[PDB]
Amino acid sequence: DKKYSIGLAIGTNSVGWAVITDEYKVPSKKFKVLGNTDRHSIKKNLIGALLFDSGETAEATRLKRTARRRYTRRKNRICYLQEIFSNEMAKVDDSFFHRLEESFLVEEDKKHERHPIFGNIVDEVAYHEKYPTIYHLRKKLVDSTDKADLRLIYLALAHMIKFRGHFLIEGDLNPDNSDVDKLFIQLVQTYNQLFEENPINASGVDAKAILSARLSKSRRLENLIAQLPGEKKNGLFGNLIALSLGLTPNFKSNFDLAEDAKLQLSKDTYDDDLDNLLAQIGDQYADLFLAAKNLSDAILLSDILRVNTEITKAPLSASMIKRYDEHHQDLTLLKALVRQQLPEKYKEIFFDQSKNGYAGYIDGGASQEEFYKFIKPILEKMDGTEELLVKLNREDLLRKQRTFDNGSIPHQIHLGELHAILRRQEDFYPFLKDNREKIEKILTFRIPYYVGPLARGNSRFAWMTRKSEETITPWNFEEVVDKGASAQSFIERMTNFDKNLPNEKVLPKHSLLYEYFTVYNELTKVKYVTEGMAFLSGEQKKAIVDLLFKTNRKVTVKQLKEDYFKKIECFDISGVERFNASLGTYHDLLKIIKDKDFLDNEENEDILEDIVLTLTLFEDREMIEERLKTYAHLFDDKVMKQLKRRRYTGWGRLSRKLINGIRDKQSGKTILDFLKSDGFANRNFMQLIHDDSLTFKEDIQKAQVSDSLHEHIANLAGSPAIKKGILQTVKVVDELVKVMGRHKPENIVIEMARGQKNSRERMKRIEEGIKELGSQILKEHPVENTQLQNEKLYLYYLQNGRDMYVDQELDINRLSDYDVDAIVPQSFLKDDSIDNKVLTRSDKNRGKSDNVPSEEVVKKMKNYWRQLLNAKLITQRKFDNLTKAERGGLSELDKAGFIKRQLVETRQITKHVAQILDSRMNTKYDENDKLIREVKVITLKSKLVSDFRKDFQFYKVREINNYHHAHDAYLNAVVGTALIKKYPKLESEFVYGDYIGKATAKYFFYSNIMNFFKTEITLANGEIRKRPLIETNGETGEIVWDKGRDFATVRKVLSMPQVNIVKKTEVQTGGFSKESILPKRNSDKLIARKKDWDPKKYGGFDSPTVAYSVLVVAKVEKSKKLKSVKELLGITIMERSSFEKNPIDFLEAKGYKEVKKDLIIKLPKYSLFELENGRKRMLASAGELQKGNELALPSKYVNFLYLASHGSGSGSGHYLDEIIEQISEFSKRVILADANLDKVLSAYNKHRDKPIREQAENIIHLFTLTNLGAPAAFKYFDTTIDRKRYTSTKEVLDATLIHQSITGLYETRIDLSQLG
RNA sequence: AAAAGGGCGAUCUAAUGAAGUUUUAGAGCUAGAAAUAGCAAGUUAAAAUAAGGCUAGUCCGUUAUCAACUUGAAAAAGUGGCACCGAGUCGGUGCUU
DNA sequence: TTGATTCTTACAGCGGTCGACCATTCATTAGATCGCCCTTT
DNA sequence: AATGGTCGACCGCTGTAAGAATCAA
Repeated sequence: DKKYSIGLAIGTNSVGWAVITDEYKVPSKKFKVLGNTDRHSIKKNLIGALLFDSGETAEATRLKRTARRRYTRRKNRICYLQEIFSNEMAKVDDSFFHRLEESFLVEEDKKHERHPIFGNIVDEVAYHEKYPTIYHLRKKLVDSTDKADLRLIYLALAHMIKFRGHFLIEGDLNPDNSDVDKLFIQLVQTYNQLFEENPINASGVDAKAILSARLSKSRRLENLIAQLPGEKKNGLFGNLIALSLGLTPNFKSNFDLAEDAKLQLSKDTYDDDLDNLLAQIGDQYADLFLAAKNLSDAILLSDILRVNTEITKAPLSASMIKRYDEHHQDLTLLKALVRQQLPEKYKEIFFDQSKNGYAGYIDGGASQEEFYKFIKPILEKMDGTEELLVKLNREDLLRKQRTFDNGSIPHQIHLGELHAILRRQEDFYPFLKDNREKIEKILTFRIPYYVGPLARGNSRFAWMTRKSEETITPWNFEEVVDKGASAQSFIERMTNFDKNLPNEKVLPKHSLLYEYFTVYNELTKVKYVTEGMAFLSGEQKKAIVDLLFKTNRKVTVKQLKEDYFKKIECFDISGVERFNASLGTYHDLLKIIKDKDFLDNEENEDILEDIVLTLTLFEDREMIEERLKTYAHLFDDKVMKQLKRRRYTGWGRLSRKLINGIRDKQSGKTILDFLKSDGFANRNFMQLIHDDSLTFKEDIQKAQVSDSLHEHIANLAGSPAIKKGILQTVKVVDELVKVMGRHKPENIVIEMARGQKNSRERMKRIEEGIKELGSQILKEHPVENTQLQNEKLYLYYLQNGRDMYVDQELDINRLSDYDVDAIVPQSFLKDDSIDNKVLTRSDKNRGKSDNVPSEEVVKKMKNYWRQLLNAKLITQRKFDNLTKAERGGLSELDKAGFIKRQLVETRQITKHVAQILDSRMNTKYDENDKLIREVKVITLKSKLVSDFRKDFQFYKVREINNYHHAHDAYLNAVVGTALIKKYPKLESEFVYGDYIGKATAKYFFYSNIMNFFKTEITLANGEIRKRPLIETNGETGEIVWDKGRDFATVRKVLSMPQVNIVKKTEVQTGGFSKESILPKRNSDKLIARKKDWDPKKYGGFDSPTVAYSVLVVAKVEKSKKLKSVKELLGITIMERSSFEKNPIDFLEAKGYKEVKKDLIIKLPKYSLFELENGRKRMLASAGELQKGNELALPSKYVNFLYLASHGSGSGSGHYLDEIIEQISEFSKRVILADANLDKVLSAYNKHRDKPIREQAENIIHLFTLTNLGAPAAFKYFDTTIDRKRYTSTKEVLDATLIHQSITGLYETRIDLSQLG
């Protein structure tokens, strides 16, 4: 028995745990070791860290589900088309679909003829010669009227249905609107027709290039408006161009309107909104919008269809045929130019599949960018290729028909081509003329997002309510699926429930009841003190609501005191400084319906609540129209349209029963009525909730009947990695309490922690910002990926190559002389993100180190900052922090706040994990039903321990080992315990419990909190070493800190060579193998793609994921003699379920015999094996091992490396040699690799002339060979050394397998040598 | 003090588009016994896209969870003595069952 | 002497380490939750 | 990106069977 505390450091991949006593010492105990070896007890130091792989998210699984459902629904649409064409195709070919389905099978396995389309070689070659691509057949079936073969018609319709197109456009993209210049001219003409006085016209503009550019839509709008001098952005023509581009302009100032008239062509309500505009402006303007609409139809198709739609009714097919013909002609010309000028490279461009070129781009499957980059120098070093470079610069040299650009193809063009083919070929076939709507619906149908999967109770993701338990088809969807109820289930499935009434839903934030509740709760507290004479009469509040809250939207206090406190009651008040509780939806519905008596009717309030809930639920217009038809008879048709135009979003916090349905028995009144009137004492909502006399609190506690630990962890808001770390943390705490014999700690001080993907995201952001900024910086200075990791160059390309503190330009390759400056002082806020860093020539450009850059900088750079913000190059937070100088800058309050943020946590995830720890530890209540808090759950911040290390020479290098996690946990425990002992008045900011305005006081208090740990003070007179050696607590005889003994204990603890580093063994869960489908080969490693497909004939997968390995000792045959061998086999995820419940069967199926079913051992990943000489290996897979030994470098060398990497140490030179010797000894002891060690030694002896700083910085990197885990690569002065992978597991078969507990204190060893 | 409005971030769900890959179809010509050499043409299409599963749906199948043993049916639970000297991954020495 | 036997001993087959090479992507739409940093009212 | 599957080349091990004795009868 003792009084101990626990220290925890929570991370996304690690959980450090440590145990301290009242003397800040770490106890050591002997633990029993089970198994077969003679070791029955091992001593350990009760401090360590649990390592674990990061927890991944469900985003990948969701993507897989969506892809699988998309594929299956496409296959089902094809099957619907086949079911339609079956009976008619039987009269033409009985084996047509049979040959189409068997196209994948080889002729050896093909039951019918090879050619699927027809069944003969002659007509097959004839069709492929006459129609080379399928777009030829598309255009032939669209344009020509001759009766074609039913097989070709089915092929065209199937290619249209299989790849329909994006449903991002609502309505009908009219193909007749194809040219941008003609439609822009028509828009200018109809604009001039409207106003003859000031006709805005410009013939020198070219809309086809300005409006159809690759820039941002707003940038194209700006470029077009800049070309016309008479027009402006706020003008009506600017809004017309915005509508043509789809920027959702507003026509308030253009038509002298008093309301907002926002029109968006992509939205569904547009027409209605348009009509509303046509109800306020003259109808003669309507044609203008029509023209604008036409422009919006031609500005998109300009990229989709490149041919005149009047030439043929298949514009996309014609564009594809033009692609094919241009490809053919350019390929012929290129072959001629190669055979005429440089034939020596012909075999390299038209015959090699490995290298790039026409043979690698077609047959080798190379990229189009690689193709262009490979041909660019060849076209530059030629004569008759000066014109082909014009097409290669626009990425249109040798274009295929199925490229990525085809993503921009909407389903409307394919629907039009299908309708054309159907109308042409229906005059010959009866079923085609009779079943046109069927195929049109097959290609048009799209399951709504608010319906989900079409399941009958076998899908945990589905929510659709069926009107009839029948098979759902694209034709009877609206009759089998209740779309309204499905959408309501979709929305209510994801909304929150009332925190006080868990079995009740929450009304929307725009509910009239919620607004009444807020107004009444806000109005209950009012001074209203006249001369001489807070009563808050219920009738008076009702009169105020009827006269002010129901007449004006925002009730301001100056108008309040003059309307009721002066006019109603004659007088000549300080409750609330506006009220922040307006009846906004009340006035909205009033302006919509123009009937105050209907709103003030108590009987009609239920209908109003249902209307508001319906407006909040659905977003689609058809849903709200179907759900508002029940109230159609109540209002006028115009009022009905205006109410269907209104749309609300957002949800409140309280249920409907908590606002008005609840009523105390003894009080005999509802809670809303209590807020309206409560006698002389007008109580509040919180007063009504937490009152010992109110029956409310008891019923609220009774309604909360209920769960598990994992369920509570999953409900927490945060990344899954943090939640996994938290779960491992509570497991570690449970096991630690178990080690202490079910004794609870006195304190638990817990502290949490705050790439090609990042490079790609940075490249995307820079490209988008420069495109919307219209700068040529990406063209002048070519930027490549993975180079933006450098902060200087990243900030250069983010600031368009110019300073943000002055108007000068920045020079490439001079960035080392330029400096990065923090927008807020690093002394105040310790933020090193891009939202706080600015690349400038000199720091003196900033106004002062005290505060934000002065307003003299803002008044000059605000325009540039706004241009950067509008280009999405800087966050709005950075704009605010830069321009804060105009708003007074930083005062003394926000400085104290920034200083306190660095010490106090104020993080909700930390609060929740502290609540979890407190609810798990403190579970006893006393006589007065008060919680007995035995364990203080202290929440500490990383900055505190980091400053402690930096101030007291307790440096730690992360690259050395994993001990730093345990050490940080120990330091957190020590610092938290000492802080609570020194300053108990601060327990409200650390210990989890119920617990200019002296701004400089708080600023200075939170600045030197830890100065009582120091051993000296620096007064203006000098360095006075008169610091109390025994720091104690005021009015408490307890000693808090001892400078003579406690530091020694901390140094000894950090110098301990035994730390419990444990790697969590986990079964690999995920995909079956690599997703790539490799071609066929003569190897058993190819996994079959289908049960009826052969890998050597069709290819398949290559690298399966090994999980749940099995050590087995059995006899195998090899004159077919049986030899008894022991080996571990790697089960794959695909065959994991089959291996379960069938050990002997699955093992004999692979070739094993006489398998000892009782000796089969299950081994996950990272399983620990001690071999010899203290070497430990972790089973990485079936045939790979990982370093499992931790190097314990002495703290002297750690501090030396830290001080020499920074340079201020000037430490001993031979320390480098001593560290090299220790690394070499550790390597020779546990690292089986010796060639890498010899290479390291040679490189070190070669680079001895380098300074001590660089030598230490590279010795830090050298520790990779001695780190725990998978071997990796490392560089020592540009001398990279490859990893040495342990490609065998034969030694592990006789090793000592160690099953370690969560903390590693309870071990079980098994000698595997006694199994063969 | 509070609301509101933005702006970034962590997640979760549903509906879609385009590519990618694989097998097959798209007859390759000439010379030559052959090995192979010389030419021509190449852009497209079908089918699959986790093996598959029963619960038979136009459903589900890559998230979370996992040291050992003993139970339970799963979840989950239970199972391992304490001080003192030291410290290279923990070793001893005392007590106590 | 002669087949069999008994080593026996040098030559082809086996199943271990170095050294690369590779690893399914882009893009929309519609919602719902929590969490933090700001300004504005 | 990471770290494990996979193929190619190499390569020491190894066990194996074809001489080389080696008895015995």
